[PDB]
Amino acid sequence: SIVSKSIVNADAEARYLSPGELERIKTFVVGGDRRLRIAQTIAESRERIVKQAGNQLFQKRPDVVSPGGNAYGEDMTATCLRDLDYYLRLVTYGVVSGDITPIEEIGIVGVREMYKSLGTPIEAVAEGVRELKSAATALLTGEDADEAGAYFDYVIGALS
Amino acid sequence: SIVSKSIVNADAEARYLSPGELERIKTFVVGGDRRLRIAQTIAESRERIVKQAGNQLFQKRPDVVSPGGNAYGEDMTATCLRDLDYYLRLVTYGVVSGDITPIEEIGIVGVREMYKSLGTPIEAVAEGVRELKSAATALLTGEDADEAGAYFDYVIGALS
Amino acid sequence: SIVSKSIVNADAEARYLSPGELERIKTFVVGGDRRLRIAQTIAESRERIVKQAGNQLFQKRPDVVSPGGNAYGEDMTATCLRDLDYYLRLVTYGVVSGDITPIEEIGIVGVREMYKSLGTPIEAVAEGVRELKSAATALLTGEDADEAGAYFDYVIGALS
Amino acid sequence: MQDAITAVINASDVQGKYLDSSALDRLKSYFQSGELRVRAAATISANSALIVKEAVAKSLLYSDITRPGGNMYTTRRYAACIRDLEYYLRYATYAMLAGDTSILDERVLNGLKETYNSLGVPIGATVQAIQAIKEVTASLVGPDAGREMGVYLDYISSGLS
Amino acid sequence: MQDAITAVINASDVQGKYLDSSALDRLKSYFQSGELRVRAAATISANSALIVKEAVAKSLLYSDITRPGGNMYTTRRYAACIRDLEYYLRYATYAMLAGDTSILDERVLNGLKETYNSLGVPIGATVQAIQAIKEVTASLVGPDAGREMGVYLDYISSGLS
Amino acid sequence: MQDAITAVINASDVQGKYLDSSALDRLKSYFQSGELRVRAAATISANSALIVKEAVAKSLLYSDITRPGGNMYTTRRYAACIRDLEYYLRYATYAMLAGDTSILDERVLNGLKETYNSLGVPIGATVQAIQAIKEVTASLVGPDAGREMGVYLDYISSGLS
Ligand SMILES: *[C@H](C)[C@H]1/C(=C/c2[nH]c(/C=C3N=C(/C=C4\NC(=O)C(CC)=C4C)C(C)=C\3CCC(=O)O)c(CCC(=O)O)c2C)NC(=O)[C@@H]1C
Ligand SMILES: *[C@H](C)[C@H]1/C(=C/c2[nH]c(/C=C3N=C(/C=C4\NC(=O)C(CC)=C4C)C(C)=C\3CCC(=O)O)c(CCC(=O)O)c2C)NC(=O)[C@@H]1C
Ligand SMILES: *[C@H](C)[C@H]1/C(=C/c2[nH]c(/C=C3N=C(/C=C4\NC(=O)C(CC)=C4C)C(C)=C\3CCC(=O)O)c(CCC(=O)O)c2C)NC(=O)[C@@H]1C
Ligand SMILES: *[C@H](C)[C@H]1/C(=C/c2[nH]c(/C=C3N=C(/C=C4\NC(=O)C(CC)=C4C)C(C)=C\3CCC(=O)O)c(CCC(=O)O)c2C)NC(=O)[C@@H]1C
Ligand SMILES: *[C@H](C)[C@H]1/C(=C/c2[nH]c(/C=C3N=C(/C=C4\NC(=O)C(CC)=C4C)C(C)=C\3CCC(=O)O)c(CCC(=O)O)c2C)NC(=O)[C@@H]1C
Ligand SMILES: *[C@H](C)[C@H]1/C(=C/c2[nH]c(/C=C3N=C(/C=C4\NC(=O)C(CC)=C4C)C(C)=C\3CCC(=O)O)c(CCC(=O)O)c2C)NC(=O)[C@@H]1C
Repeated sequence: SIVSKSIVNADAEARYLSPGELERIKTFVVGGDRRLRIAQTIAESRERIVKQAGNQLFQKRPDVVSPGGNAYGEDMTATCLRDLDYYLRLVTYGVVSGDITPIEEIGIVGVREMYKSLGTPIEAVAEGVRELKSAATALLTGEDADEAGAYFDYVIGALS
Repeated sequence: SIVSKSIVNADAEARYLSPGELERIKTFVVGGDRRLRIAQTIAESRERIVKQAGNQLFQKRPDVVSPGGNAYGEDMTATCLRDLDYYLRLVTYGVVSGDITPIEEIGIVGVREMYKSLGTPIEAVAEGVRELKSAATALLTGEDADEAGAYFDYVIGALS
Repeated sequence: SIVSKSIVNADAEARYLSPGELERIKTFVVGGDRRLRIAQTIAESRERIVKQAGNQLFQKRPDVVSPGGNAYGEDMTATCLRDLDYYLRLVTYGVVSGDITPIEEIGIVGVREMYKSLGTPIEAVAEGVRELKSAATALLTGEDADEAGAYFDYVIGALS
Repeated sequence: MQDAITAVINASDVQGKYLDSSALDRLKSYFQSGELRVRAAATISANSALIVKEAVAKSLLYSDITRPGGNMYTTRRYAACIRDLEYYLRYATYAMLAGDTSILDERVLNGLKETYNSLGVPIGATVQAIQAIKEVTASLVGPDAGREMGVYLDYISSGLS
Repeated sequence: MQDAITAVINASDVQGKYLDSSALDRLKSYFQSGELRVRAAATISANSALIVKEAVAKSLLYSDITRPGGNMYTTRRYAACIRDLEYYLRYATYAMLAGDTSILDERVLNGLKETYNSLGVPIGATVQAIQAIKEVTASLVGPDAGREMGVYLDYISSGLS
Repeated sequence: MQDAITAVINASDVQGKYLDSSALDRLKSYFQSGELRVRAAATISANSALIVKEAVAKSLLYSDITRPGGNMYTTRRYAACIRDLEYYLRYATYAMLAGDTSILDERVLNGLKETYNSLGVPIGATVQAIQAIKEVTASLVGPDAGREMGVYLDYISSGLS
């Protein structure tokens, strides 16, 4: 988060936090609730968000789900939608900490190497997260939608 | 010393000392006695010196011992003369080794840090050494005096 | 050999062996027999080769075996001939592995410091290996002579 | 290194759960005390050189330590001691703003209790001195934040005790 | 890093001996096993991605290890684990070609067991994946070359225990 | 490293006092022995190659140590060992000048035994070689300066054991 990031820099320069790094921490915390709210709004419609994304994903790309595609079968489509749940959970983590280190350390570093051998087409995973993005920002107000949306796009770009 | 120094030069180039270094060692070792007499005369009169140089230091920087001064109060002036006595000792160490190394590792590296945190005026410590120089060379004549004085300078210069 | 050399290359690049490297392994391996033949014939006449190389050598190096010489005396001349047997054995290790990594590690690295402290004229040991060369190759037929001879050439050049 | 925000994120990630009801509470109350920690992190910075200078006095002064043969003797060692006092003060502040001791564990205490005993630093002294930092700093910020700085400074002492 | 040929040479040099007939025979056989080695390594190379894949599939997927809380959780550790399996496979085929395990001891097992114990990496599970790799590769390389790959894959996991 | 001079100074500073008469005496004894040390060094320098050759031929070359398999076997190890002796002679010659053994602890002995141990370098034979160097240098340097060099050659020696 912004707090640990400032600690990191100030420590690399053997110094106390600058007035600028303190203002930011003040402001990042003062907006804490805003963040929590956003996370809860998503977390509480977990299922609604995930299943919709699945529906859309599947229509735009009926491949992955036809015989021969990574998610064909019920077990298999279920593991796919489980993976979309994971990413939706990692998004709330970022929108909560206003930082992308968590999305990174958990679902980004090594993801291409993971899916590549899993035989999963990763362009498609990004697709799903895109639907996730719209299904979720659909339930948010304006500002809150801009915020949640940023973390969705980061994940998207990283998976595509 | 001039022995330990040339051994380093040699070790660095993986060779035996040069005729020049061995010769320089012979000249140094030969005059070792004189250096001992010099340090001896100074030790013997350490109490004259430190007390005399102390009065001159006050008559020039009367503030130091005045109220809100760093050395106000017998307790405190006591410590101030102790430091002049510390530096008069380190000076004899250089004279005998003809090496400045021992003054540094004992009372020069980190001095500013120390005096700063004790609230002592470093420029005032310097002239106390300038006074010490005067009360000590006083007992010395000639070359014996130029020798000691050179080290007093080094200390004075490293404290200013 | 070419096996470990090829592995070392591939491992540095963190890859599997190239098709070129595998081809060479095959070529080197298929010809393994011929090489063992050579080691074999050299070994079976080791006594005659050295003894004969030692004669022609002292015949041209009468100064090495005459008073004051390094190999003067039956105890010295004996060891001298034993060094010749040493290098002969080393050459067979080279031919077999088709590599000089063995000759190098066993009798080349530090060879000049070694002989200079024993007070032995290296040139002389190089000329000795020239004697071992013709004596051995002579015992081989055709191209087997040009094979074994390249290693003798290696040791010769290393000893001068 | 890690702050409370990540600490909570991770505790839930290890279970594959979304922010837990309890995690939101934990998180939220960390946000609320954010401004106090910043205010305190400011005065400690503005009075760091002073905090140490006073602590050394009520603690490492006129004892056997600074005389010839003790561990503070020589302007080299004396300086080295004060330096270490600054690290604890600054790192305690870092740890206080983060609400996590990981930065102390990673950048301060690691193979420190050893290094000390190796160079023969007088552990019990460095702790009596630290304690002085807690009191001196406490009087400037307040037992409210002094309360929390005490918890962290004590945390470095124990890493030595 | 040694070769079989070099291993044989050093064994006799420590004895100051010329290559003897049984020693020559050792080399003869290494040579005779040459093309079979430089071939199994060919197919292996071409199916290295597939081999590790079938090995993970039959070995680790869908279990405690992959779910939140296992050592194969996070894409980070998943890749890190696939990577290790690609390493063992490659280094095992290197050794095979050499007919000597020196490579594994130098480039592979040096300090591995600790390095894993300090990271919470499951020794028995990683060994299970090594069982799977041994199995998939043998089913591509043929029975003879399969046991030849089993000696080196065994040398690795057994070097973890 | 440190001279005997600096060695005396430090022993006094640790007591916070100016140089005692007993301290001046150590100093006087070092100064008056300078010519002897320099003259010894000059000789040990112009004869370092001969001193090593003779000590090798008189200690090590009367042992089995070079028969293949030997620790002194192979041209590489032969030179490696000759090089160590050279180091001993030079640094012992570094120490004698200095009248202090700090250079030996800092530049020659630190982790020397452990390295030899994990290398199989025999400590018994090295010690015997060093003593041969002690003896061969004494014959060139004289009995007086010979004894002084022995002190330092012995020191290295009794540091590996
Ligand atoms: C859905 C949008 C797509 C899809 C998914 C799919 N995934 C798998 C299998 C796995 N997925 C993961 C994913 C993760 N592991 C992690 O640690 C993280 C970070 C939190 C992620 C995202 C893993 C580990 C597996 C392995 C199985 C397991 O859970 O242990 C499958 C099954 C593959 C198989 O048959 O073995 C599928 C189908 N597939 C698609 O086509 C969509 C585009
Ligand atoms: C005198 C010319 C001036 C002066 C001196 C003064 N010094 C102190 C306190 C200390 N001085 C030292 C100095 C050294 N320690 C060393 O090891 C060496 C190397 C030989 C030196 C030079 C130290 C360590 C102290 C700390 C006290 C202690 O011994 O523990 C004081 C006291 C400060 C106080 O209130 O605690 C004073 C007054 N002050 C002046 O104003 C003169 C110009
Ligand atoms: C002061 C209260 C006491 C004291 C301190 C003292 N410390 C040292 C030397 C070192 N201290 C450290 C510690 C750190 N270095 C760091 O970078 C960090 C944060 C990342 C810490 C905690 C280290 C590494 C050293 C050694 C290296 C160096 O000298 O800087 C000394 C010097 C000891 C010596 O003999 O050289 C001293 C004196 N000593 C006391 O007596 C006080 C009670
Ligand atoms: C897979 C079957 C299991 C598994 C593996 C796993 N390994 C690590 C981390 C490391 N592995 C090594 C080993 C090597 N590195 C090398 O370069 C070589 C030679 C080419 C070898 C043999 C090392 C050094 C590490 C640590 C450094 C690093 O991460 O790269 C991890 C990571 C653990 C972590 O990030 O905390 C994992 C997960 N884990 C399993 O659950 C499987 C049973
Ligand atoms: C013969 C052609 C010439 C010659 C030889 C000679 N050599 C020595 C003594 C030694 N030679 C070696 C050589 C090796 N040791 C090894 O490990 C290897 C690698 C396989 C080699 C080549 C060694 C170690 C010695 C030392 C004694 C020992 O056997 O350990 C001598 C003796 C010298 C002396 O007594 O001073 C001689 C005479 N000398 C010649 O002039 C020929 C040209
Ligand atoms: C000779 C009397 C005996 C002997 C010696 C021998 N030493 C080594 C290897 C090493 N020796 C050292 C020692 C030093 N290196 C230095 O820079 C200095 C200067 C202070 C010293 C004293 C080191 C570090 C090594 C290892 C690194 C290297 O190999 O260079 C060997 C080699 C052993 C091997 O297997 O390769 C040998 C043979 N051996 C004997 O049998 C004599 C009794």
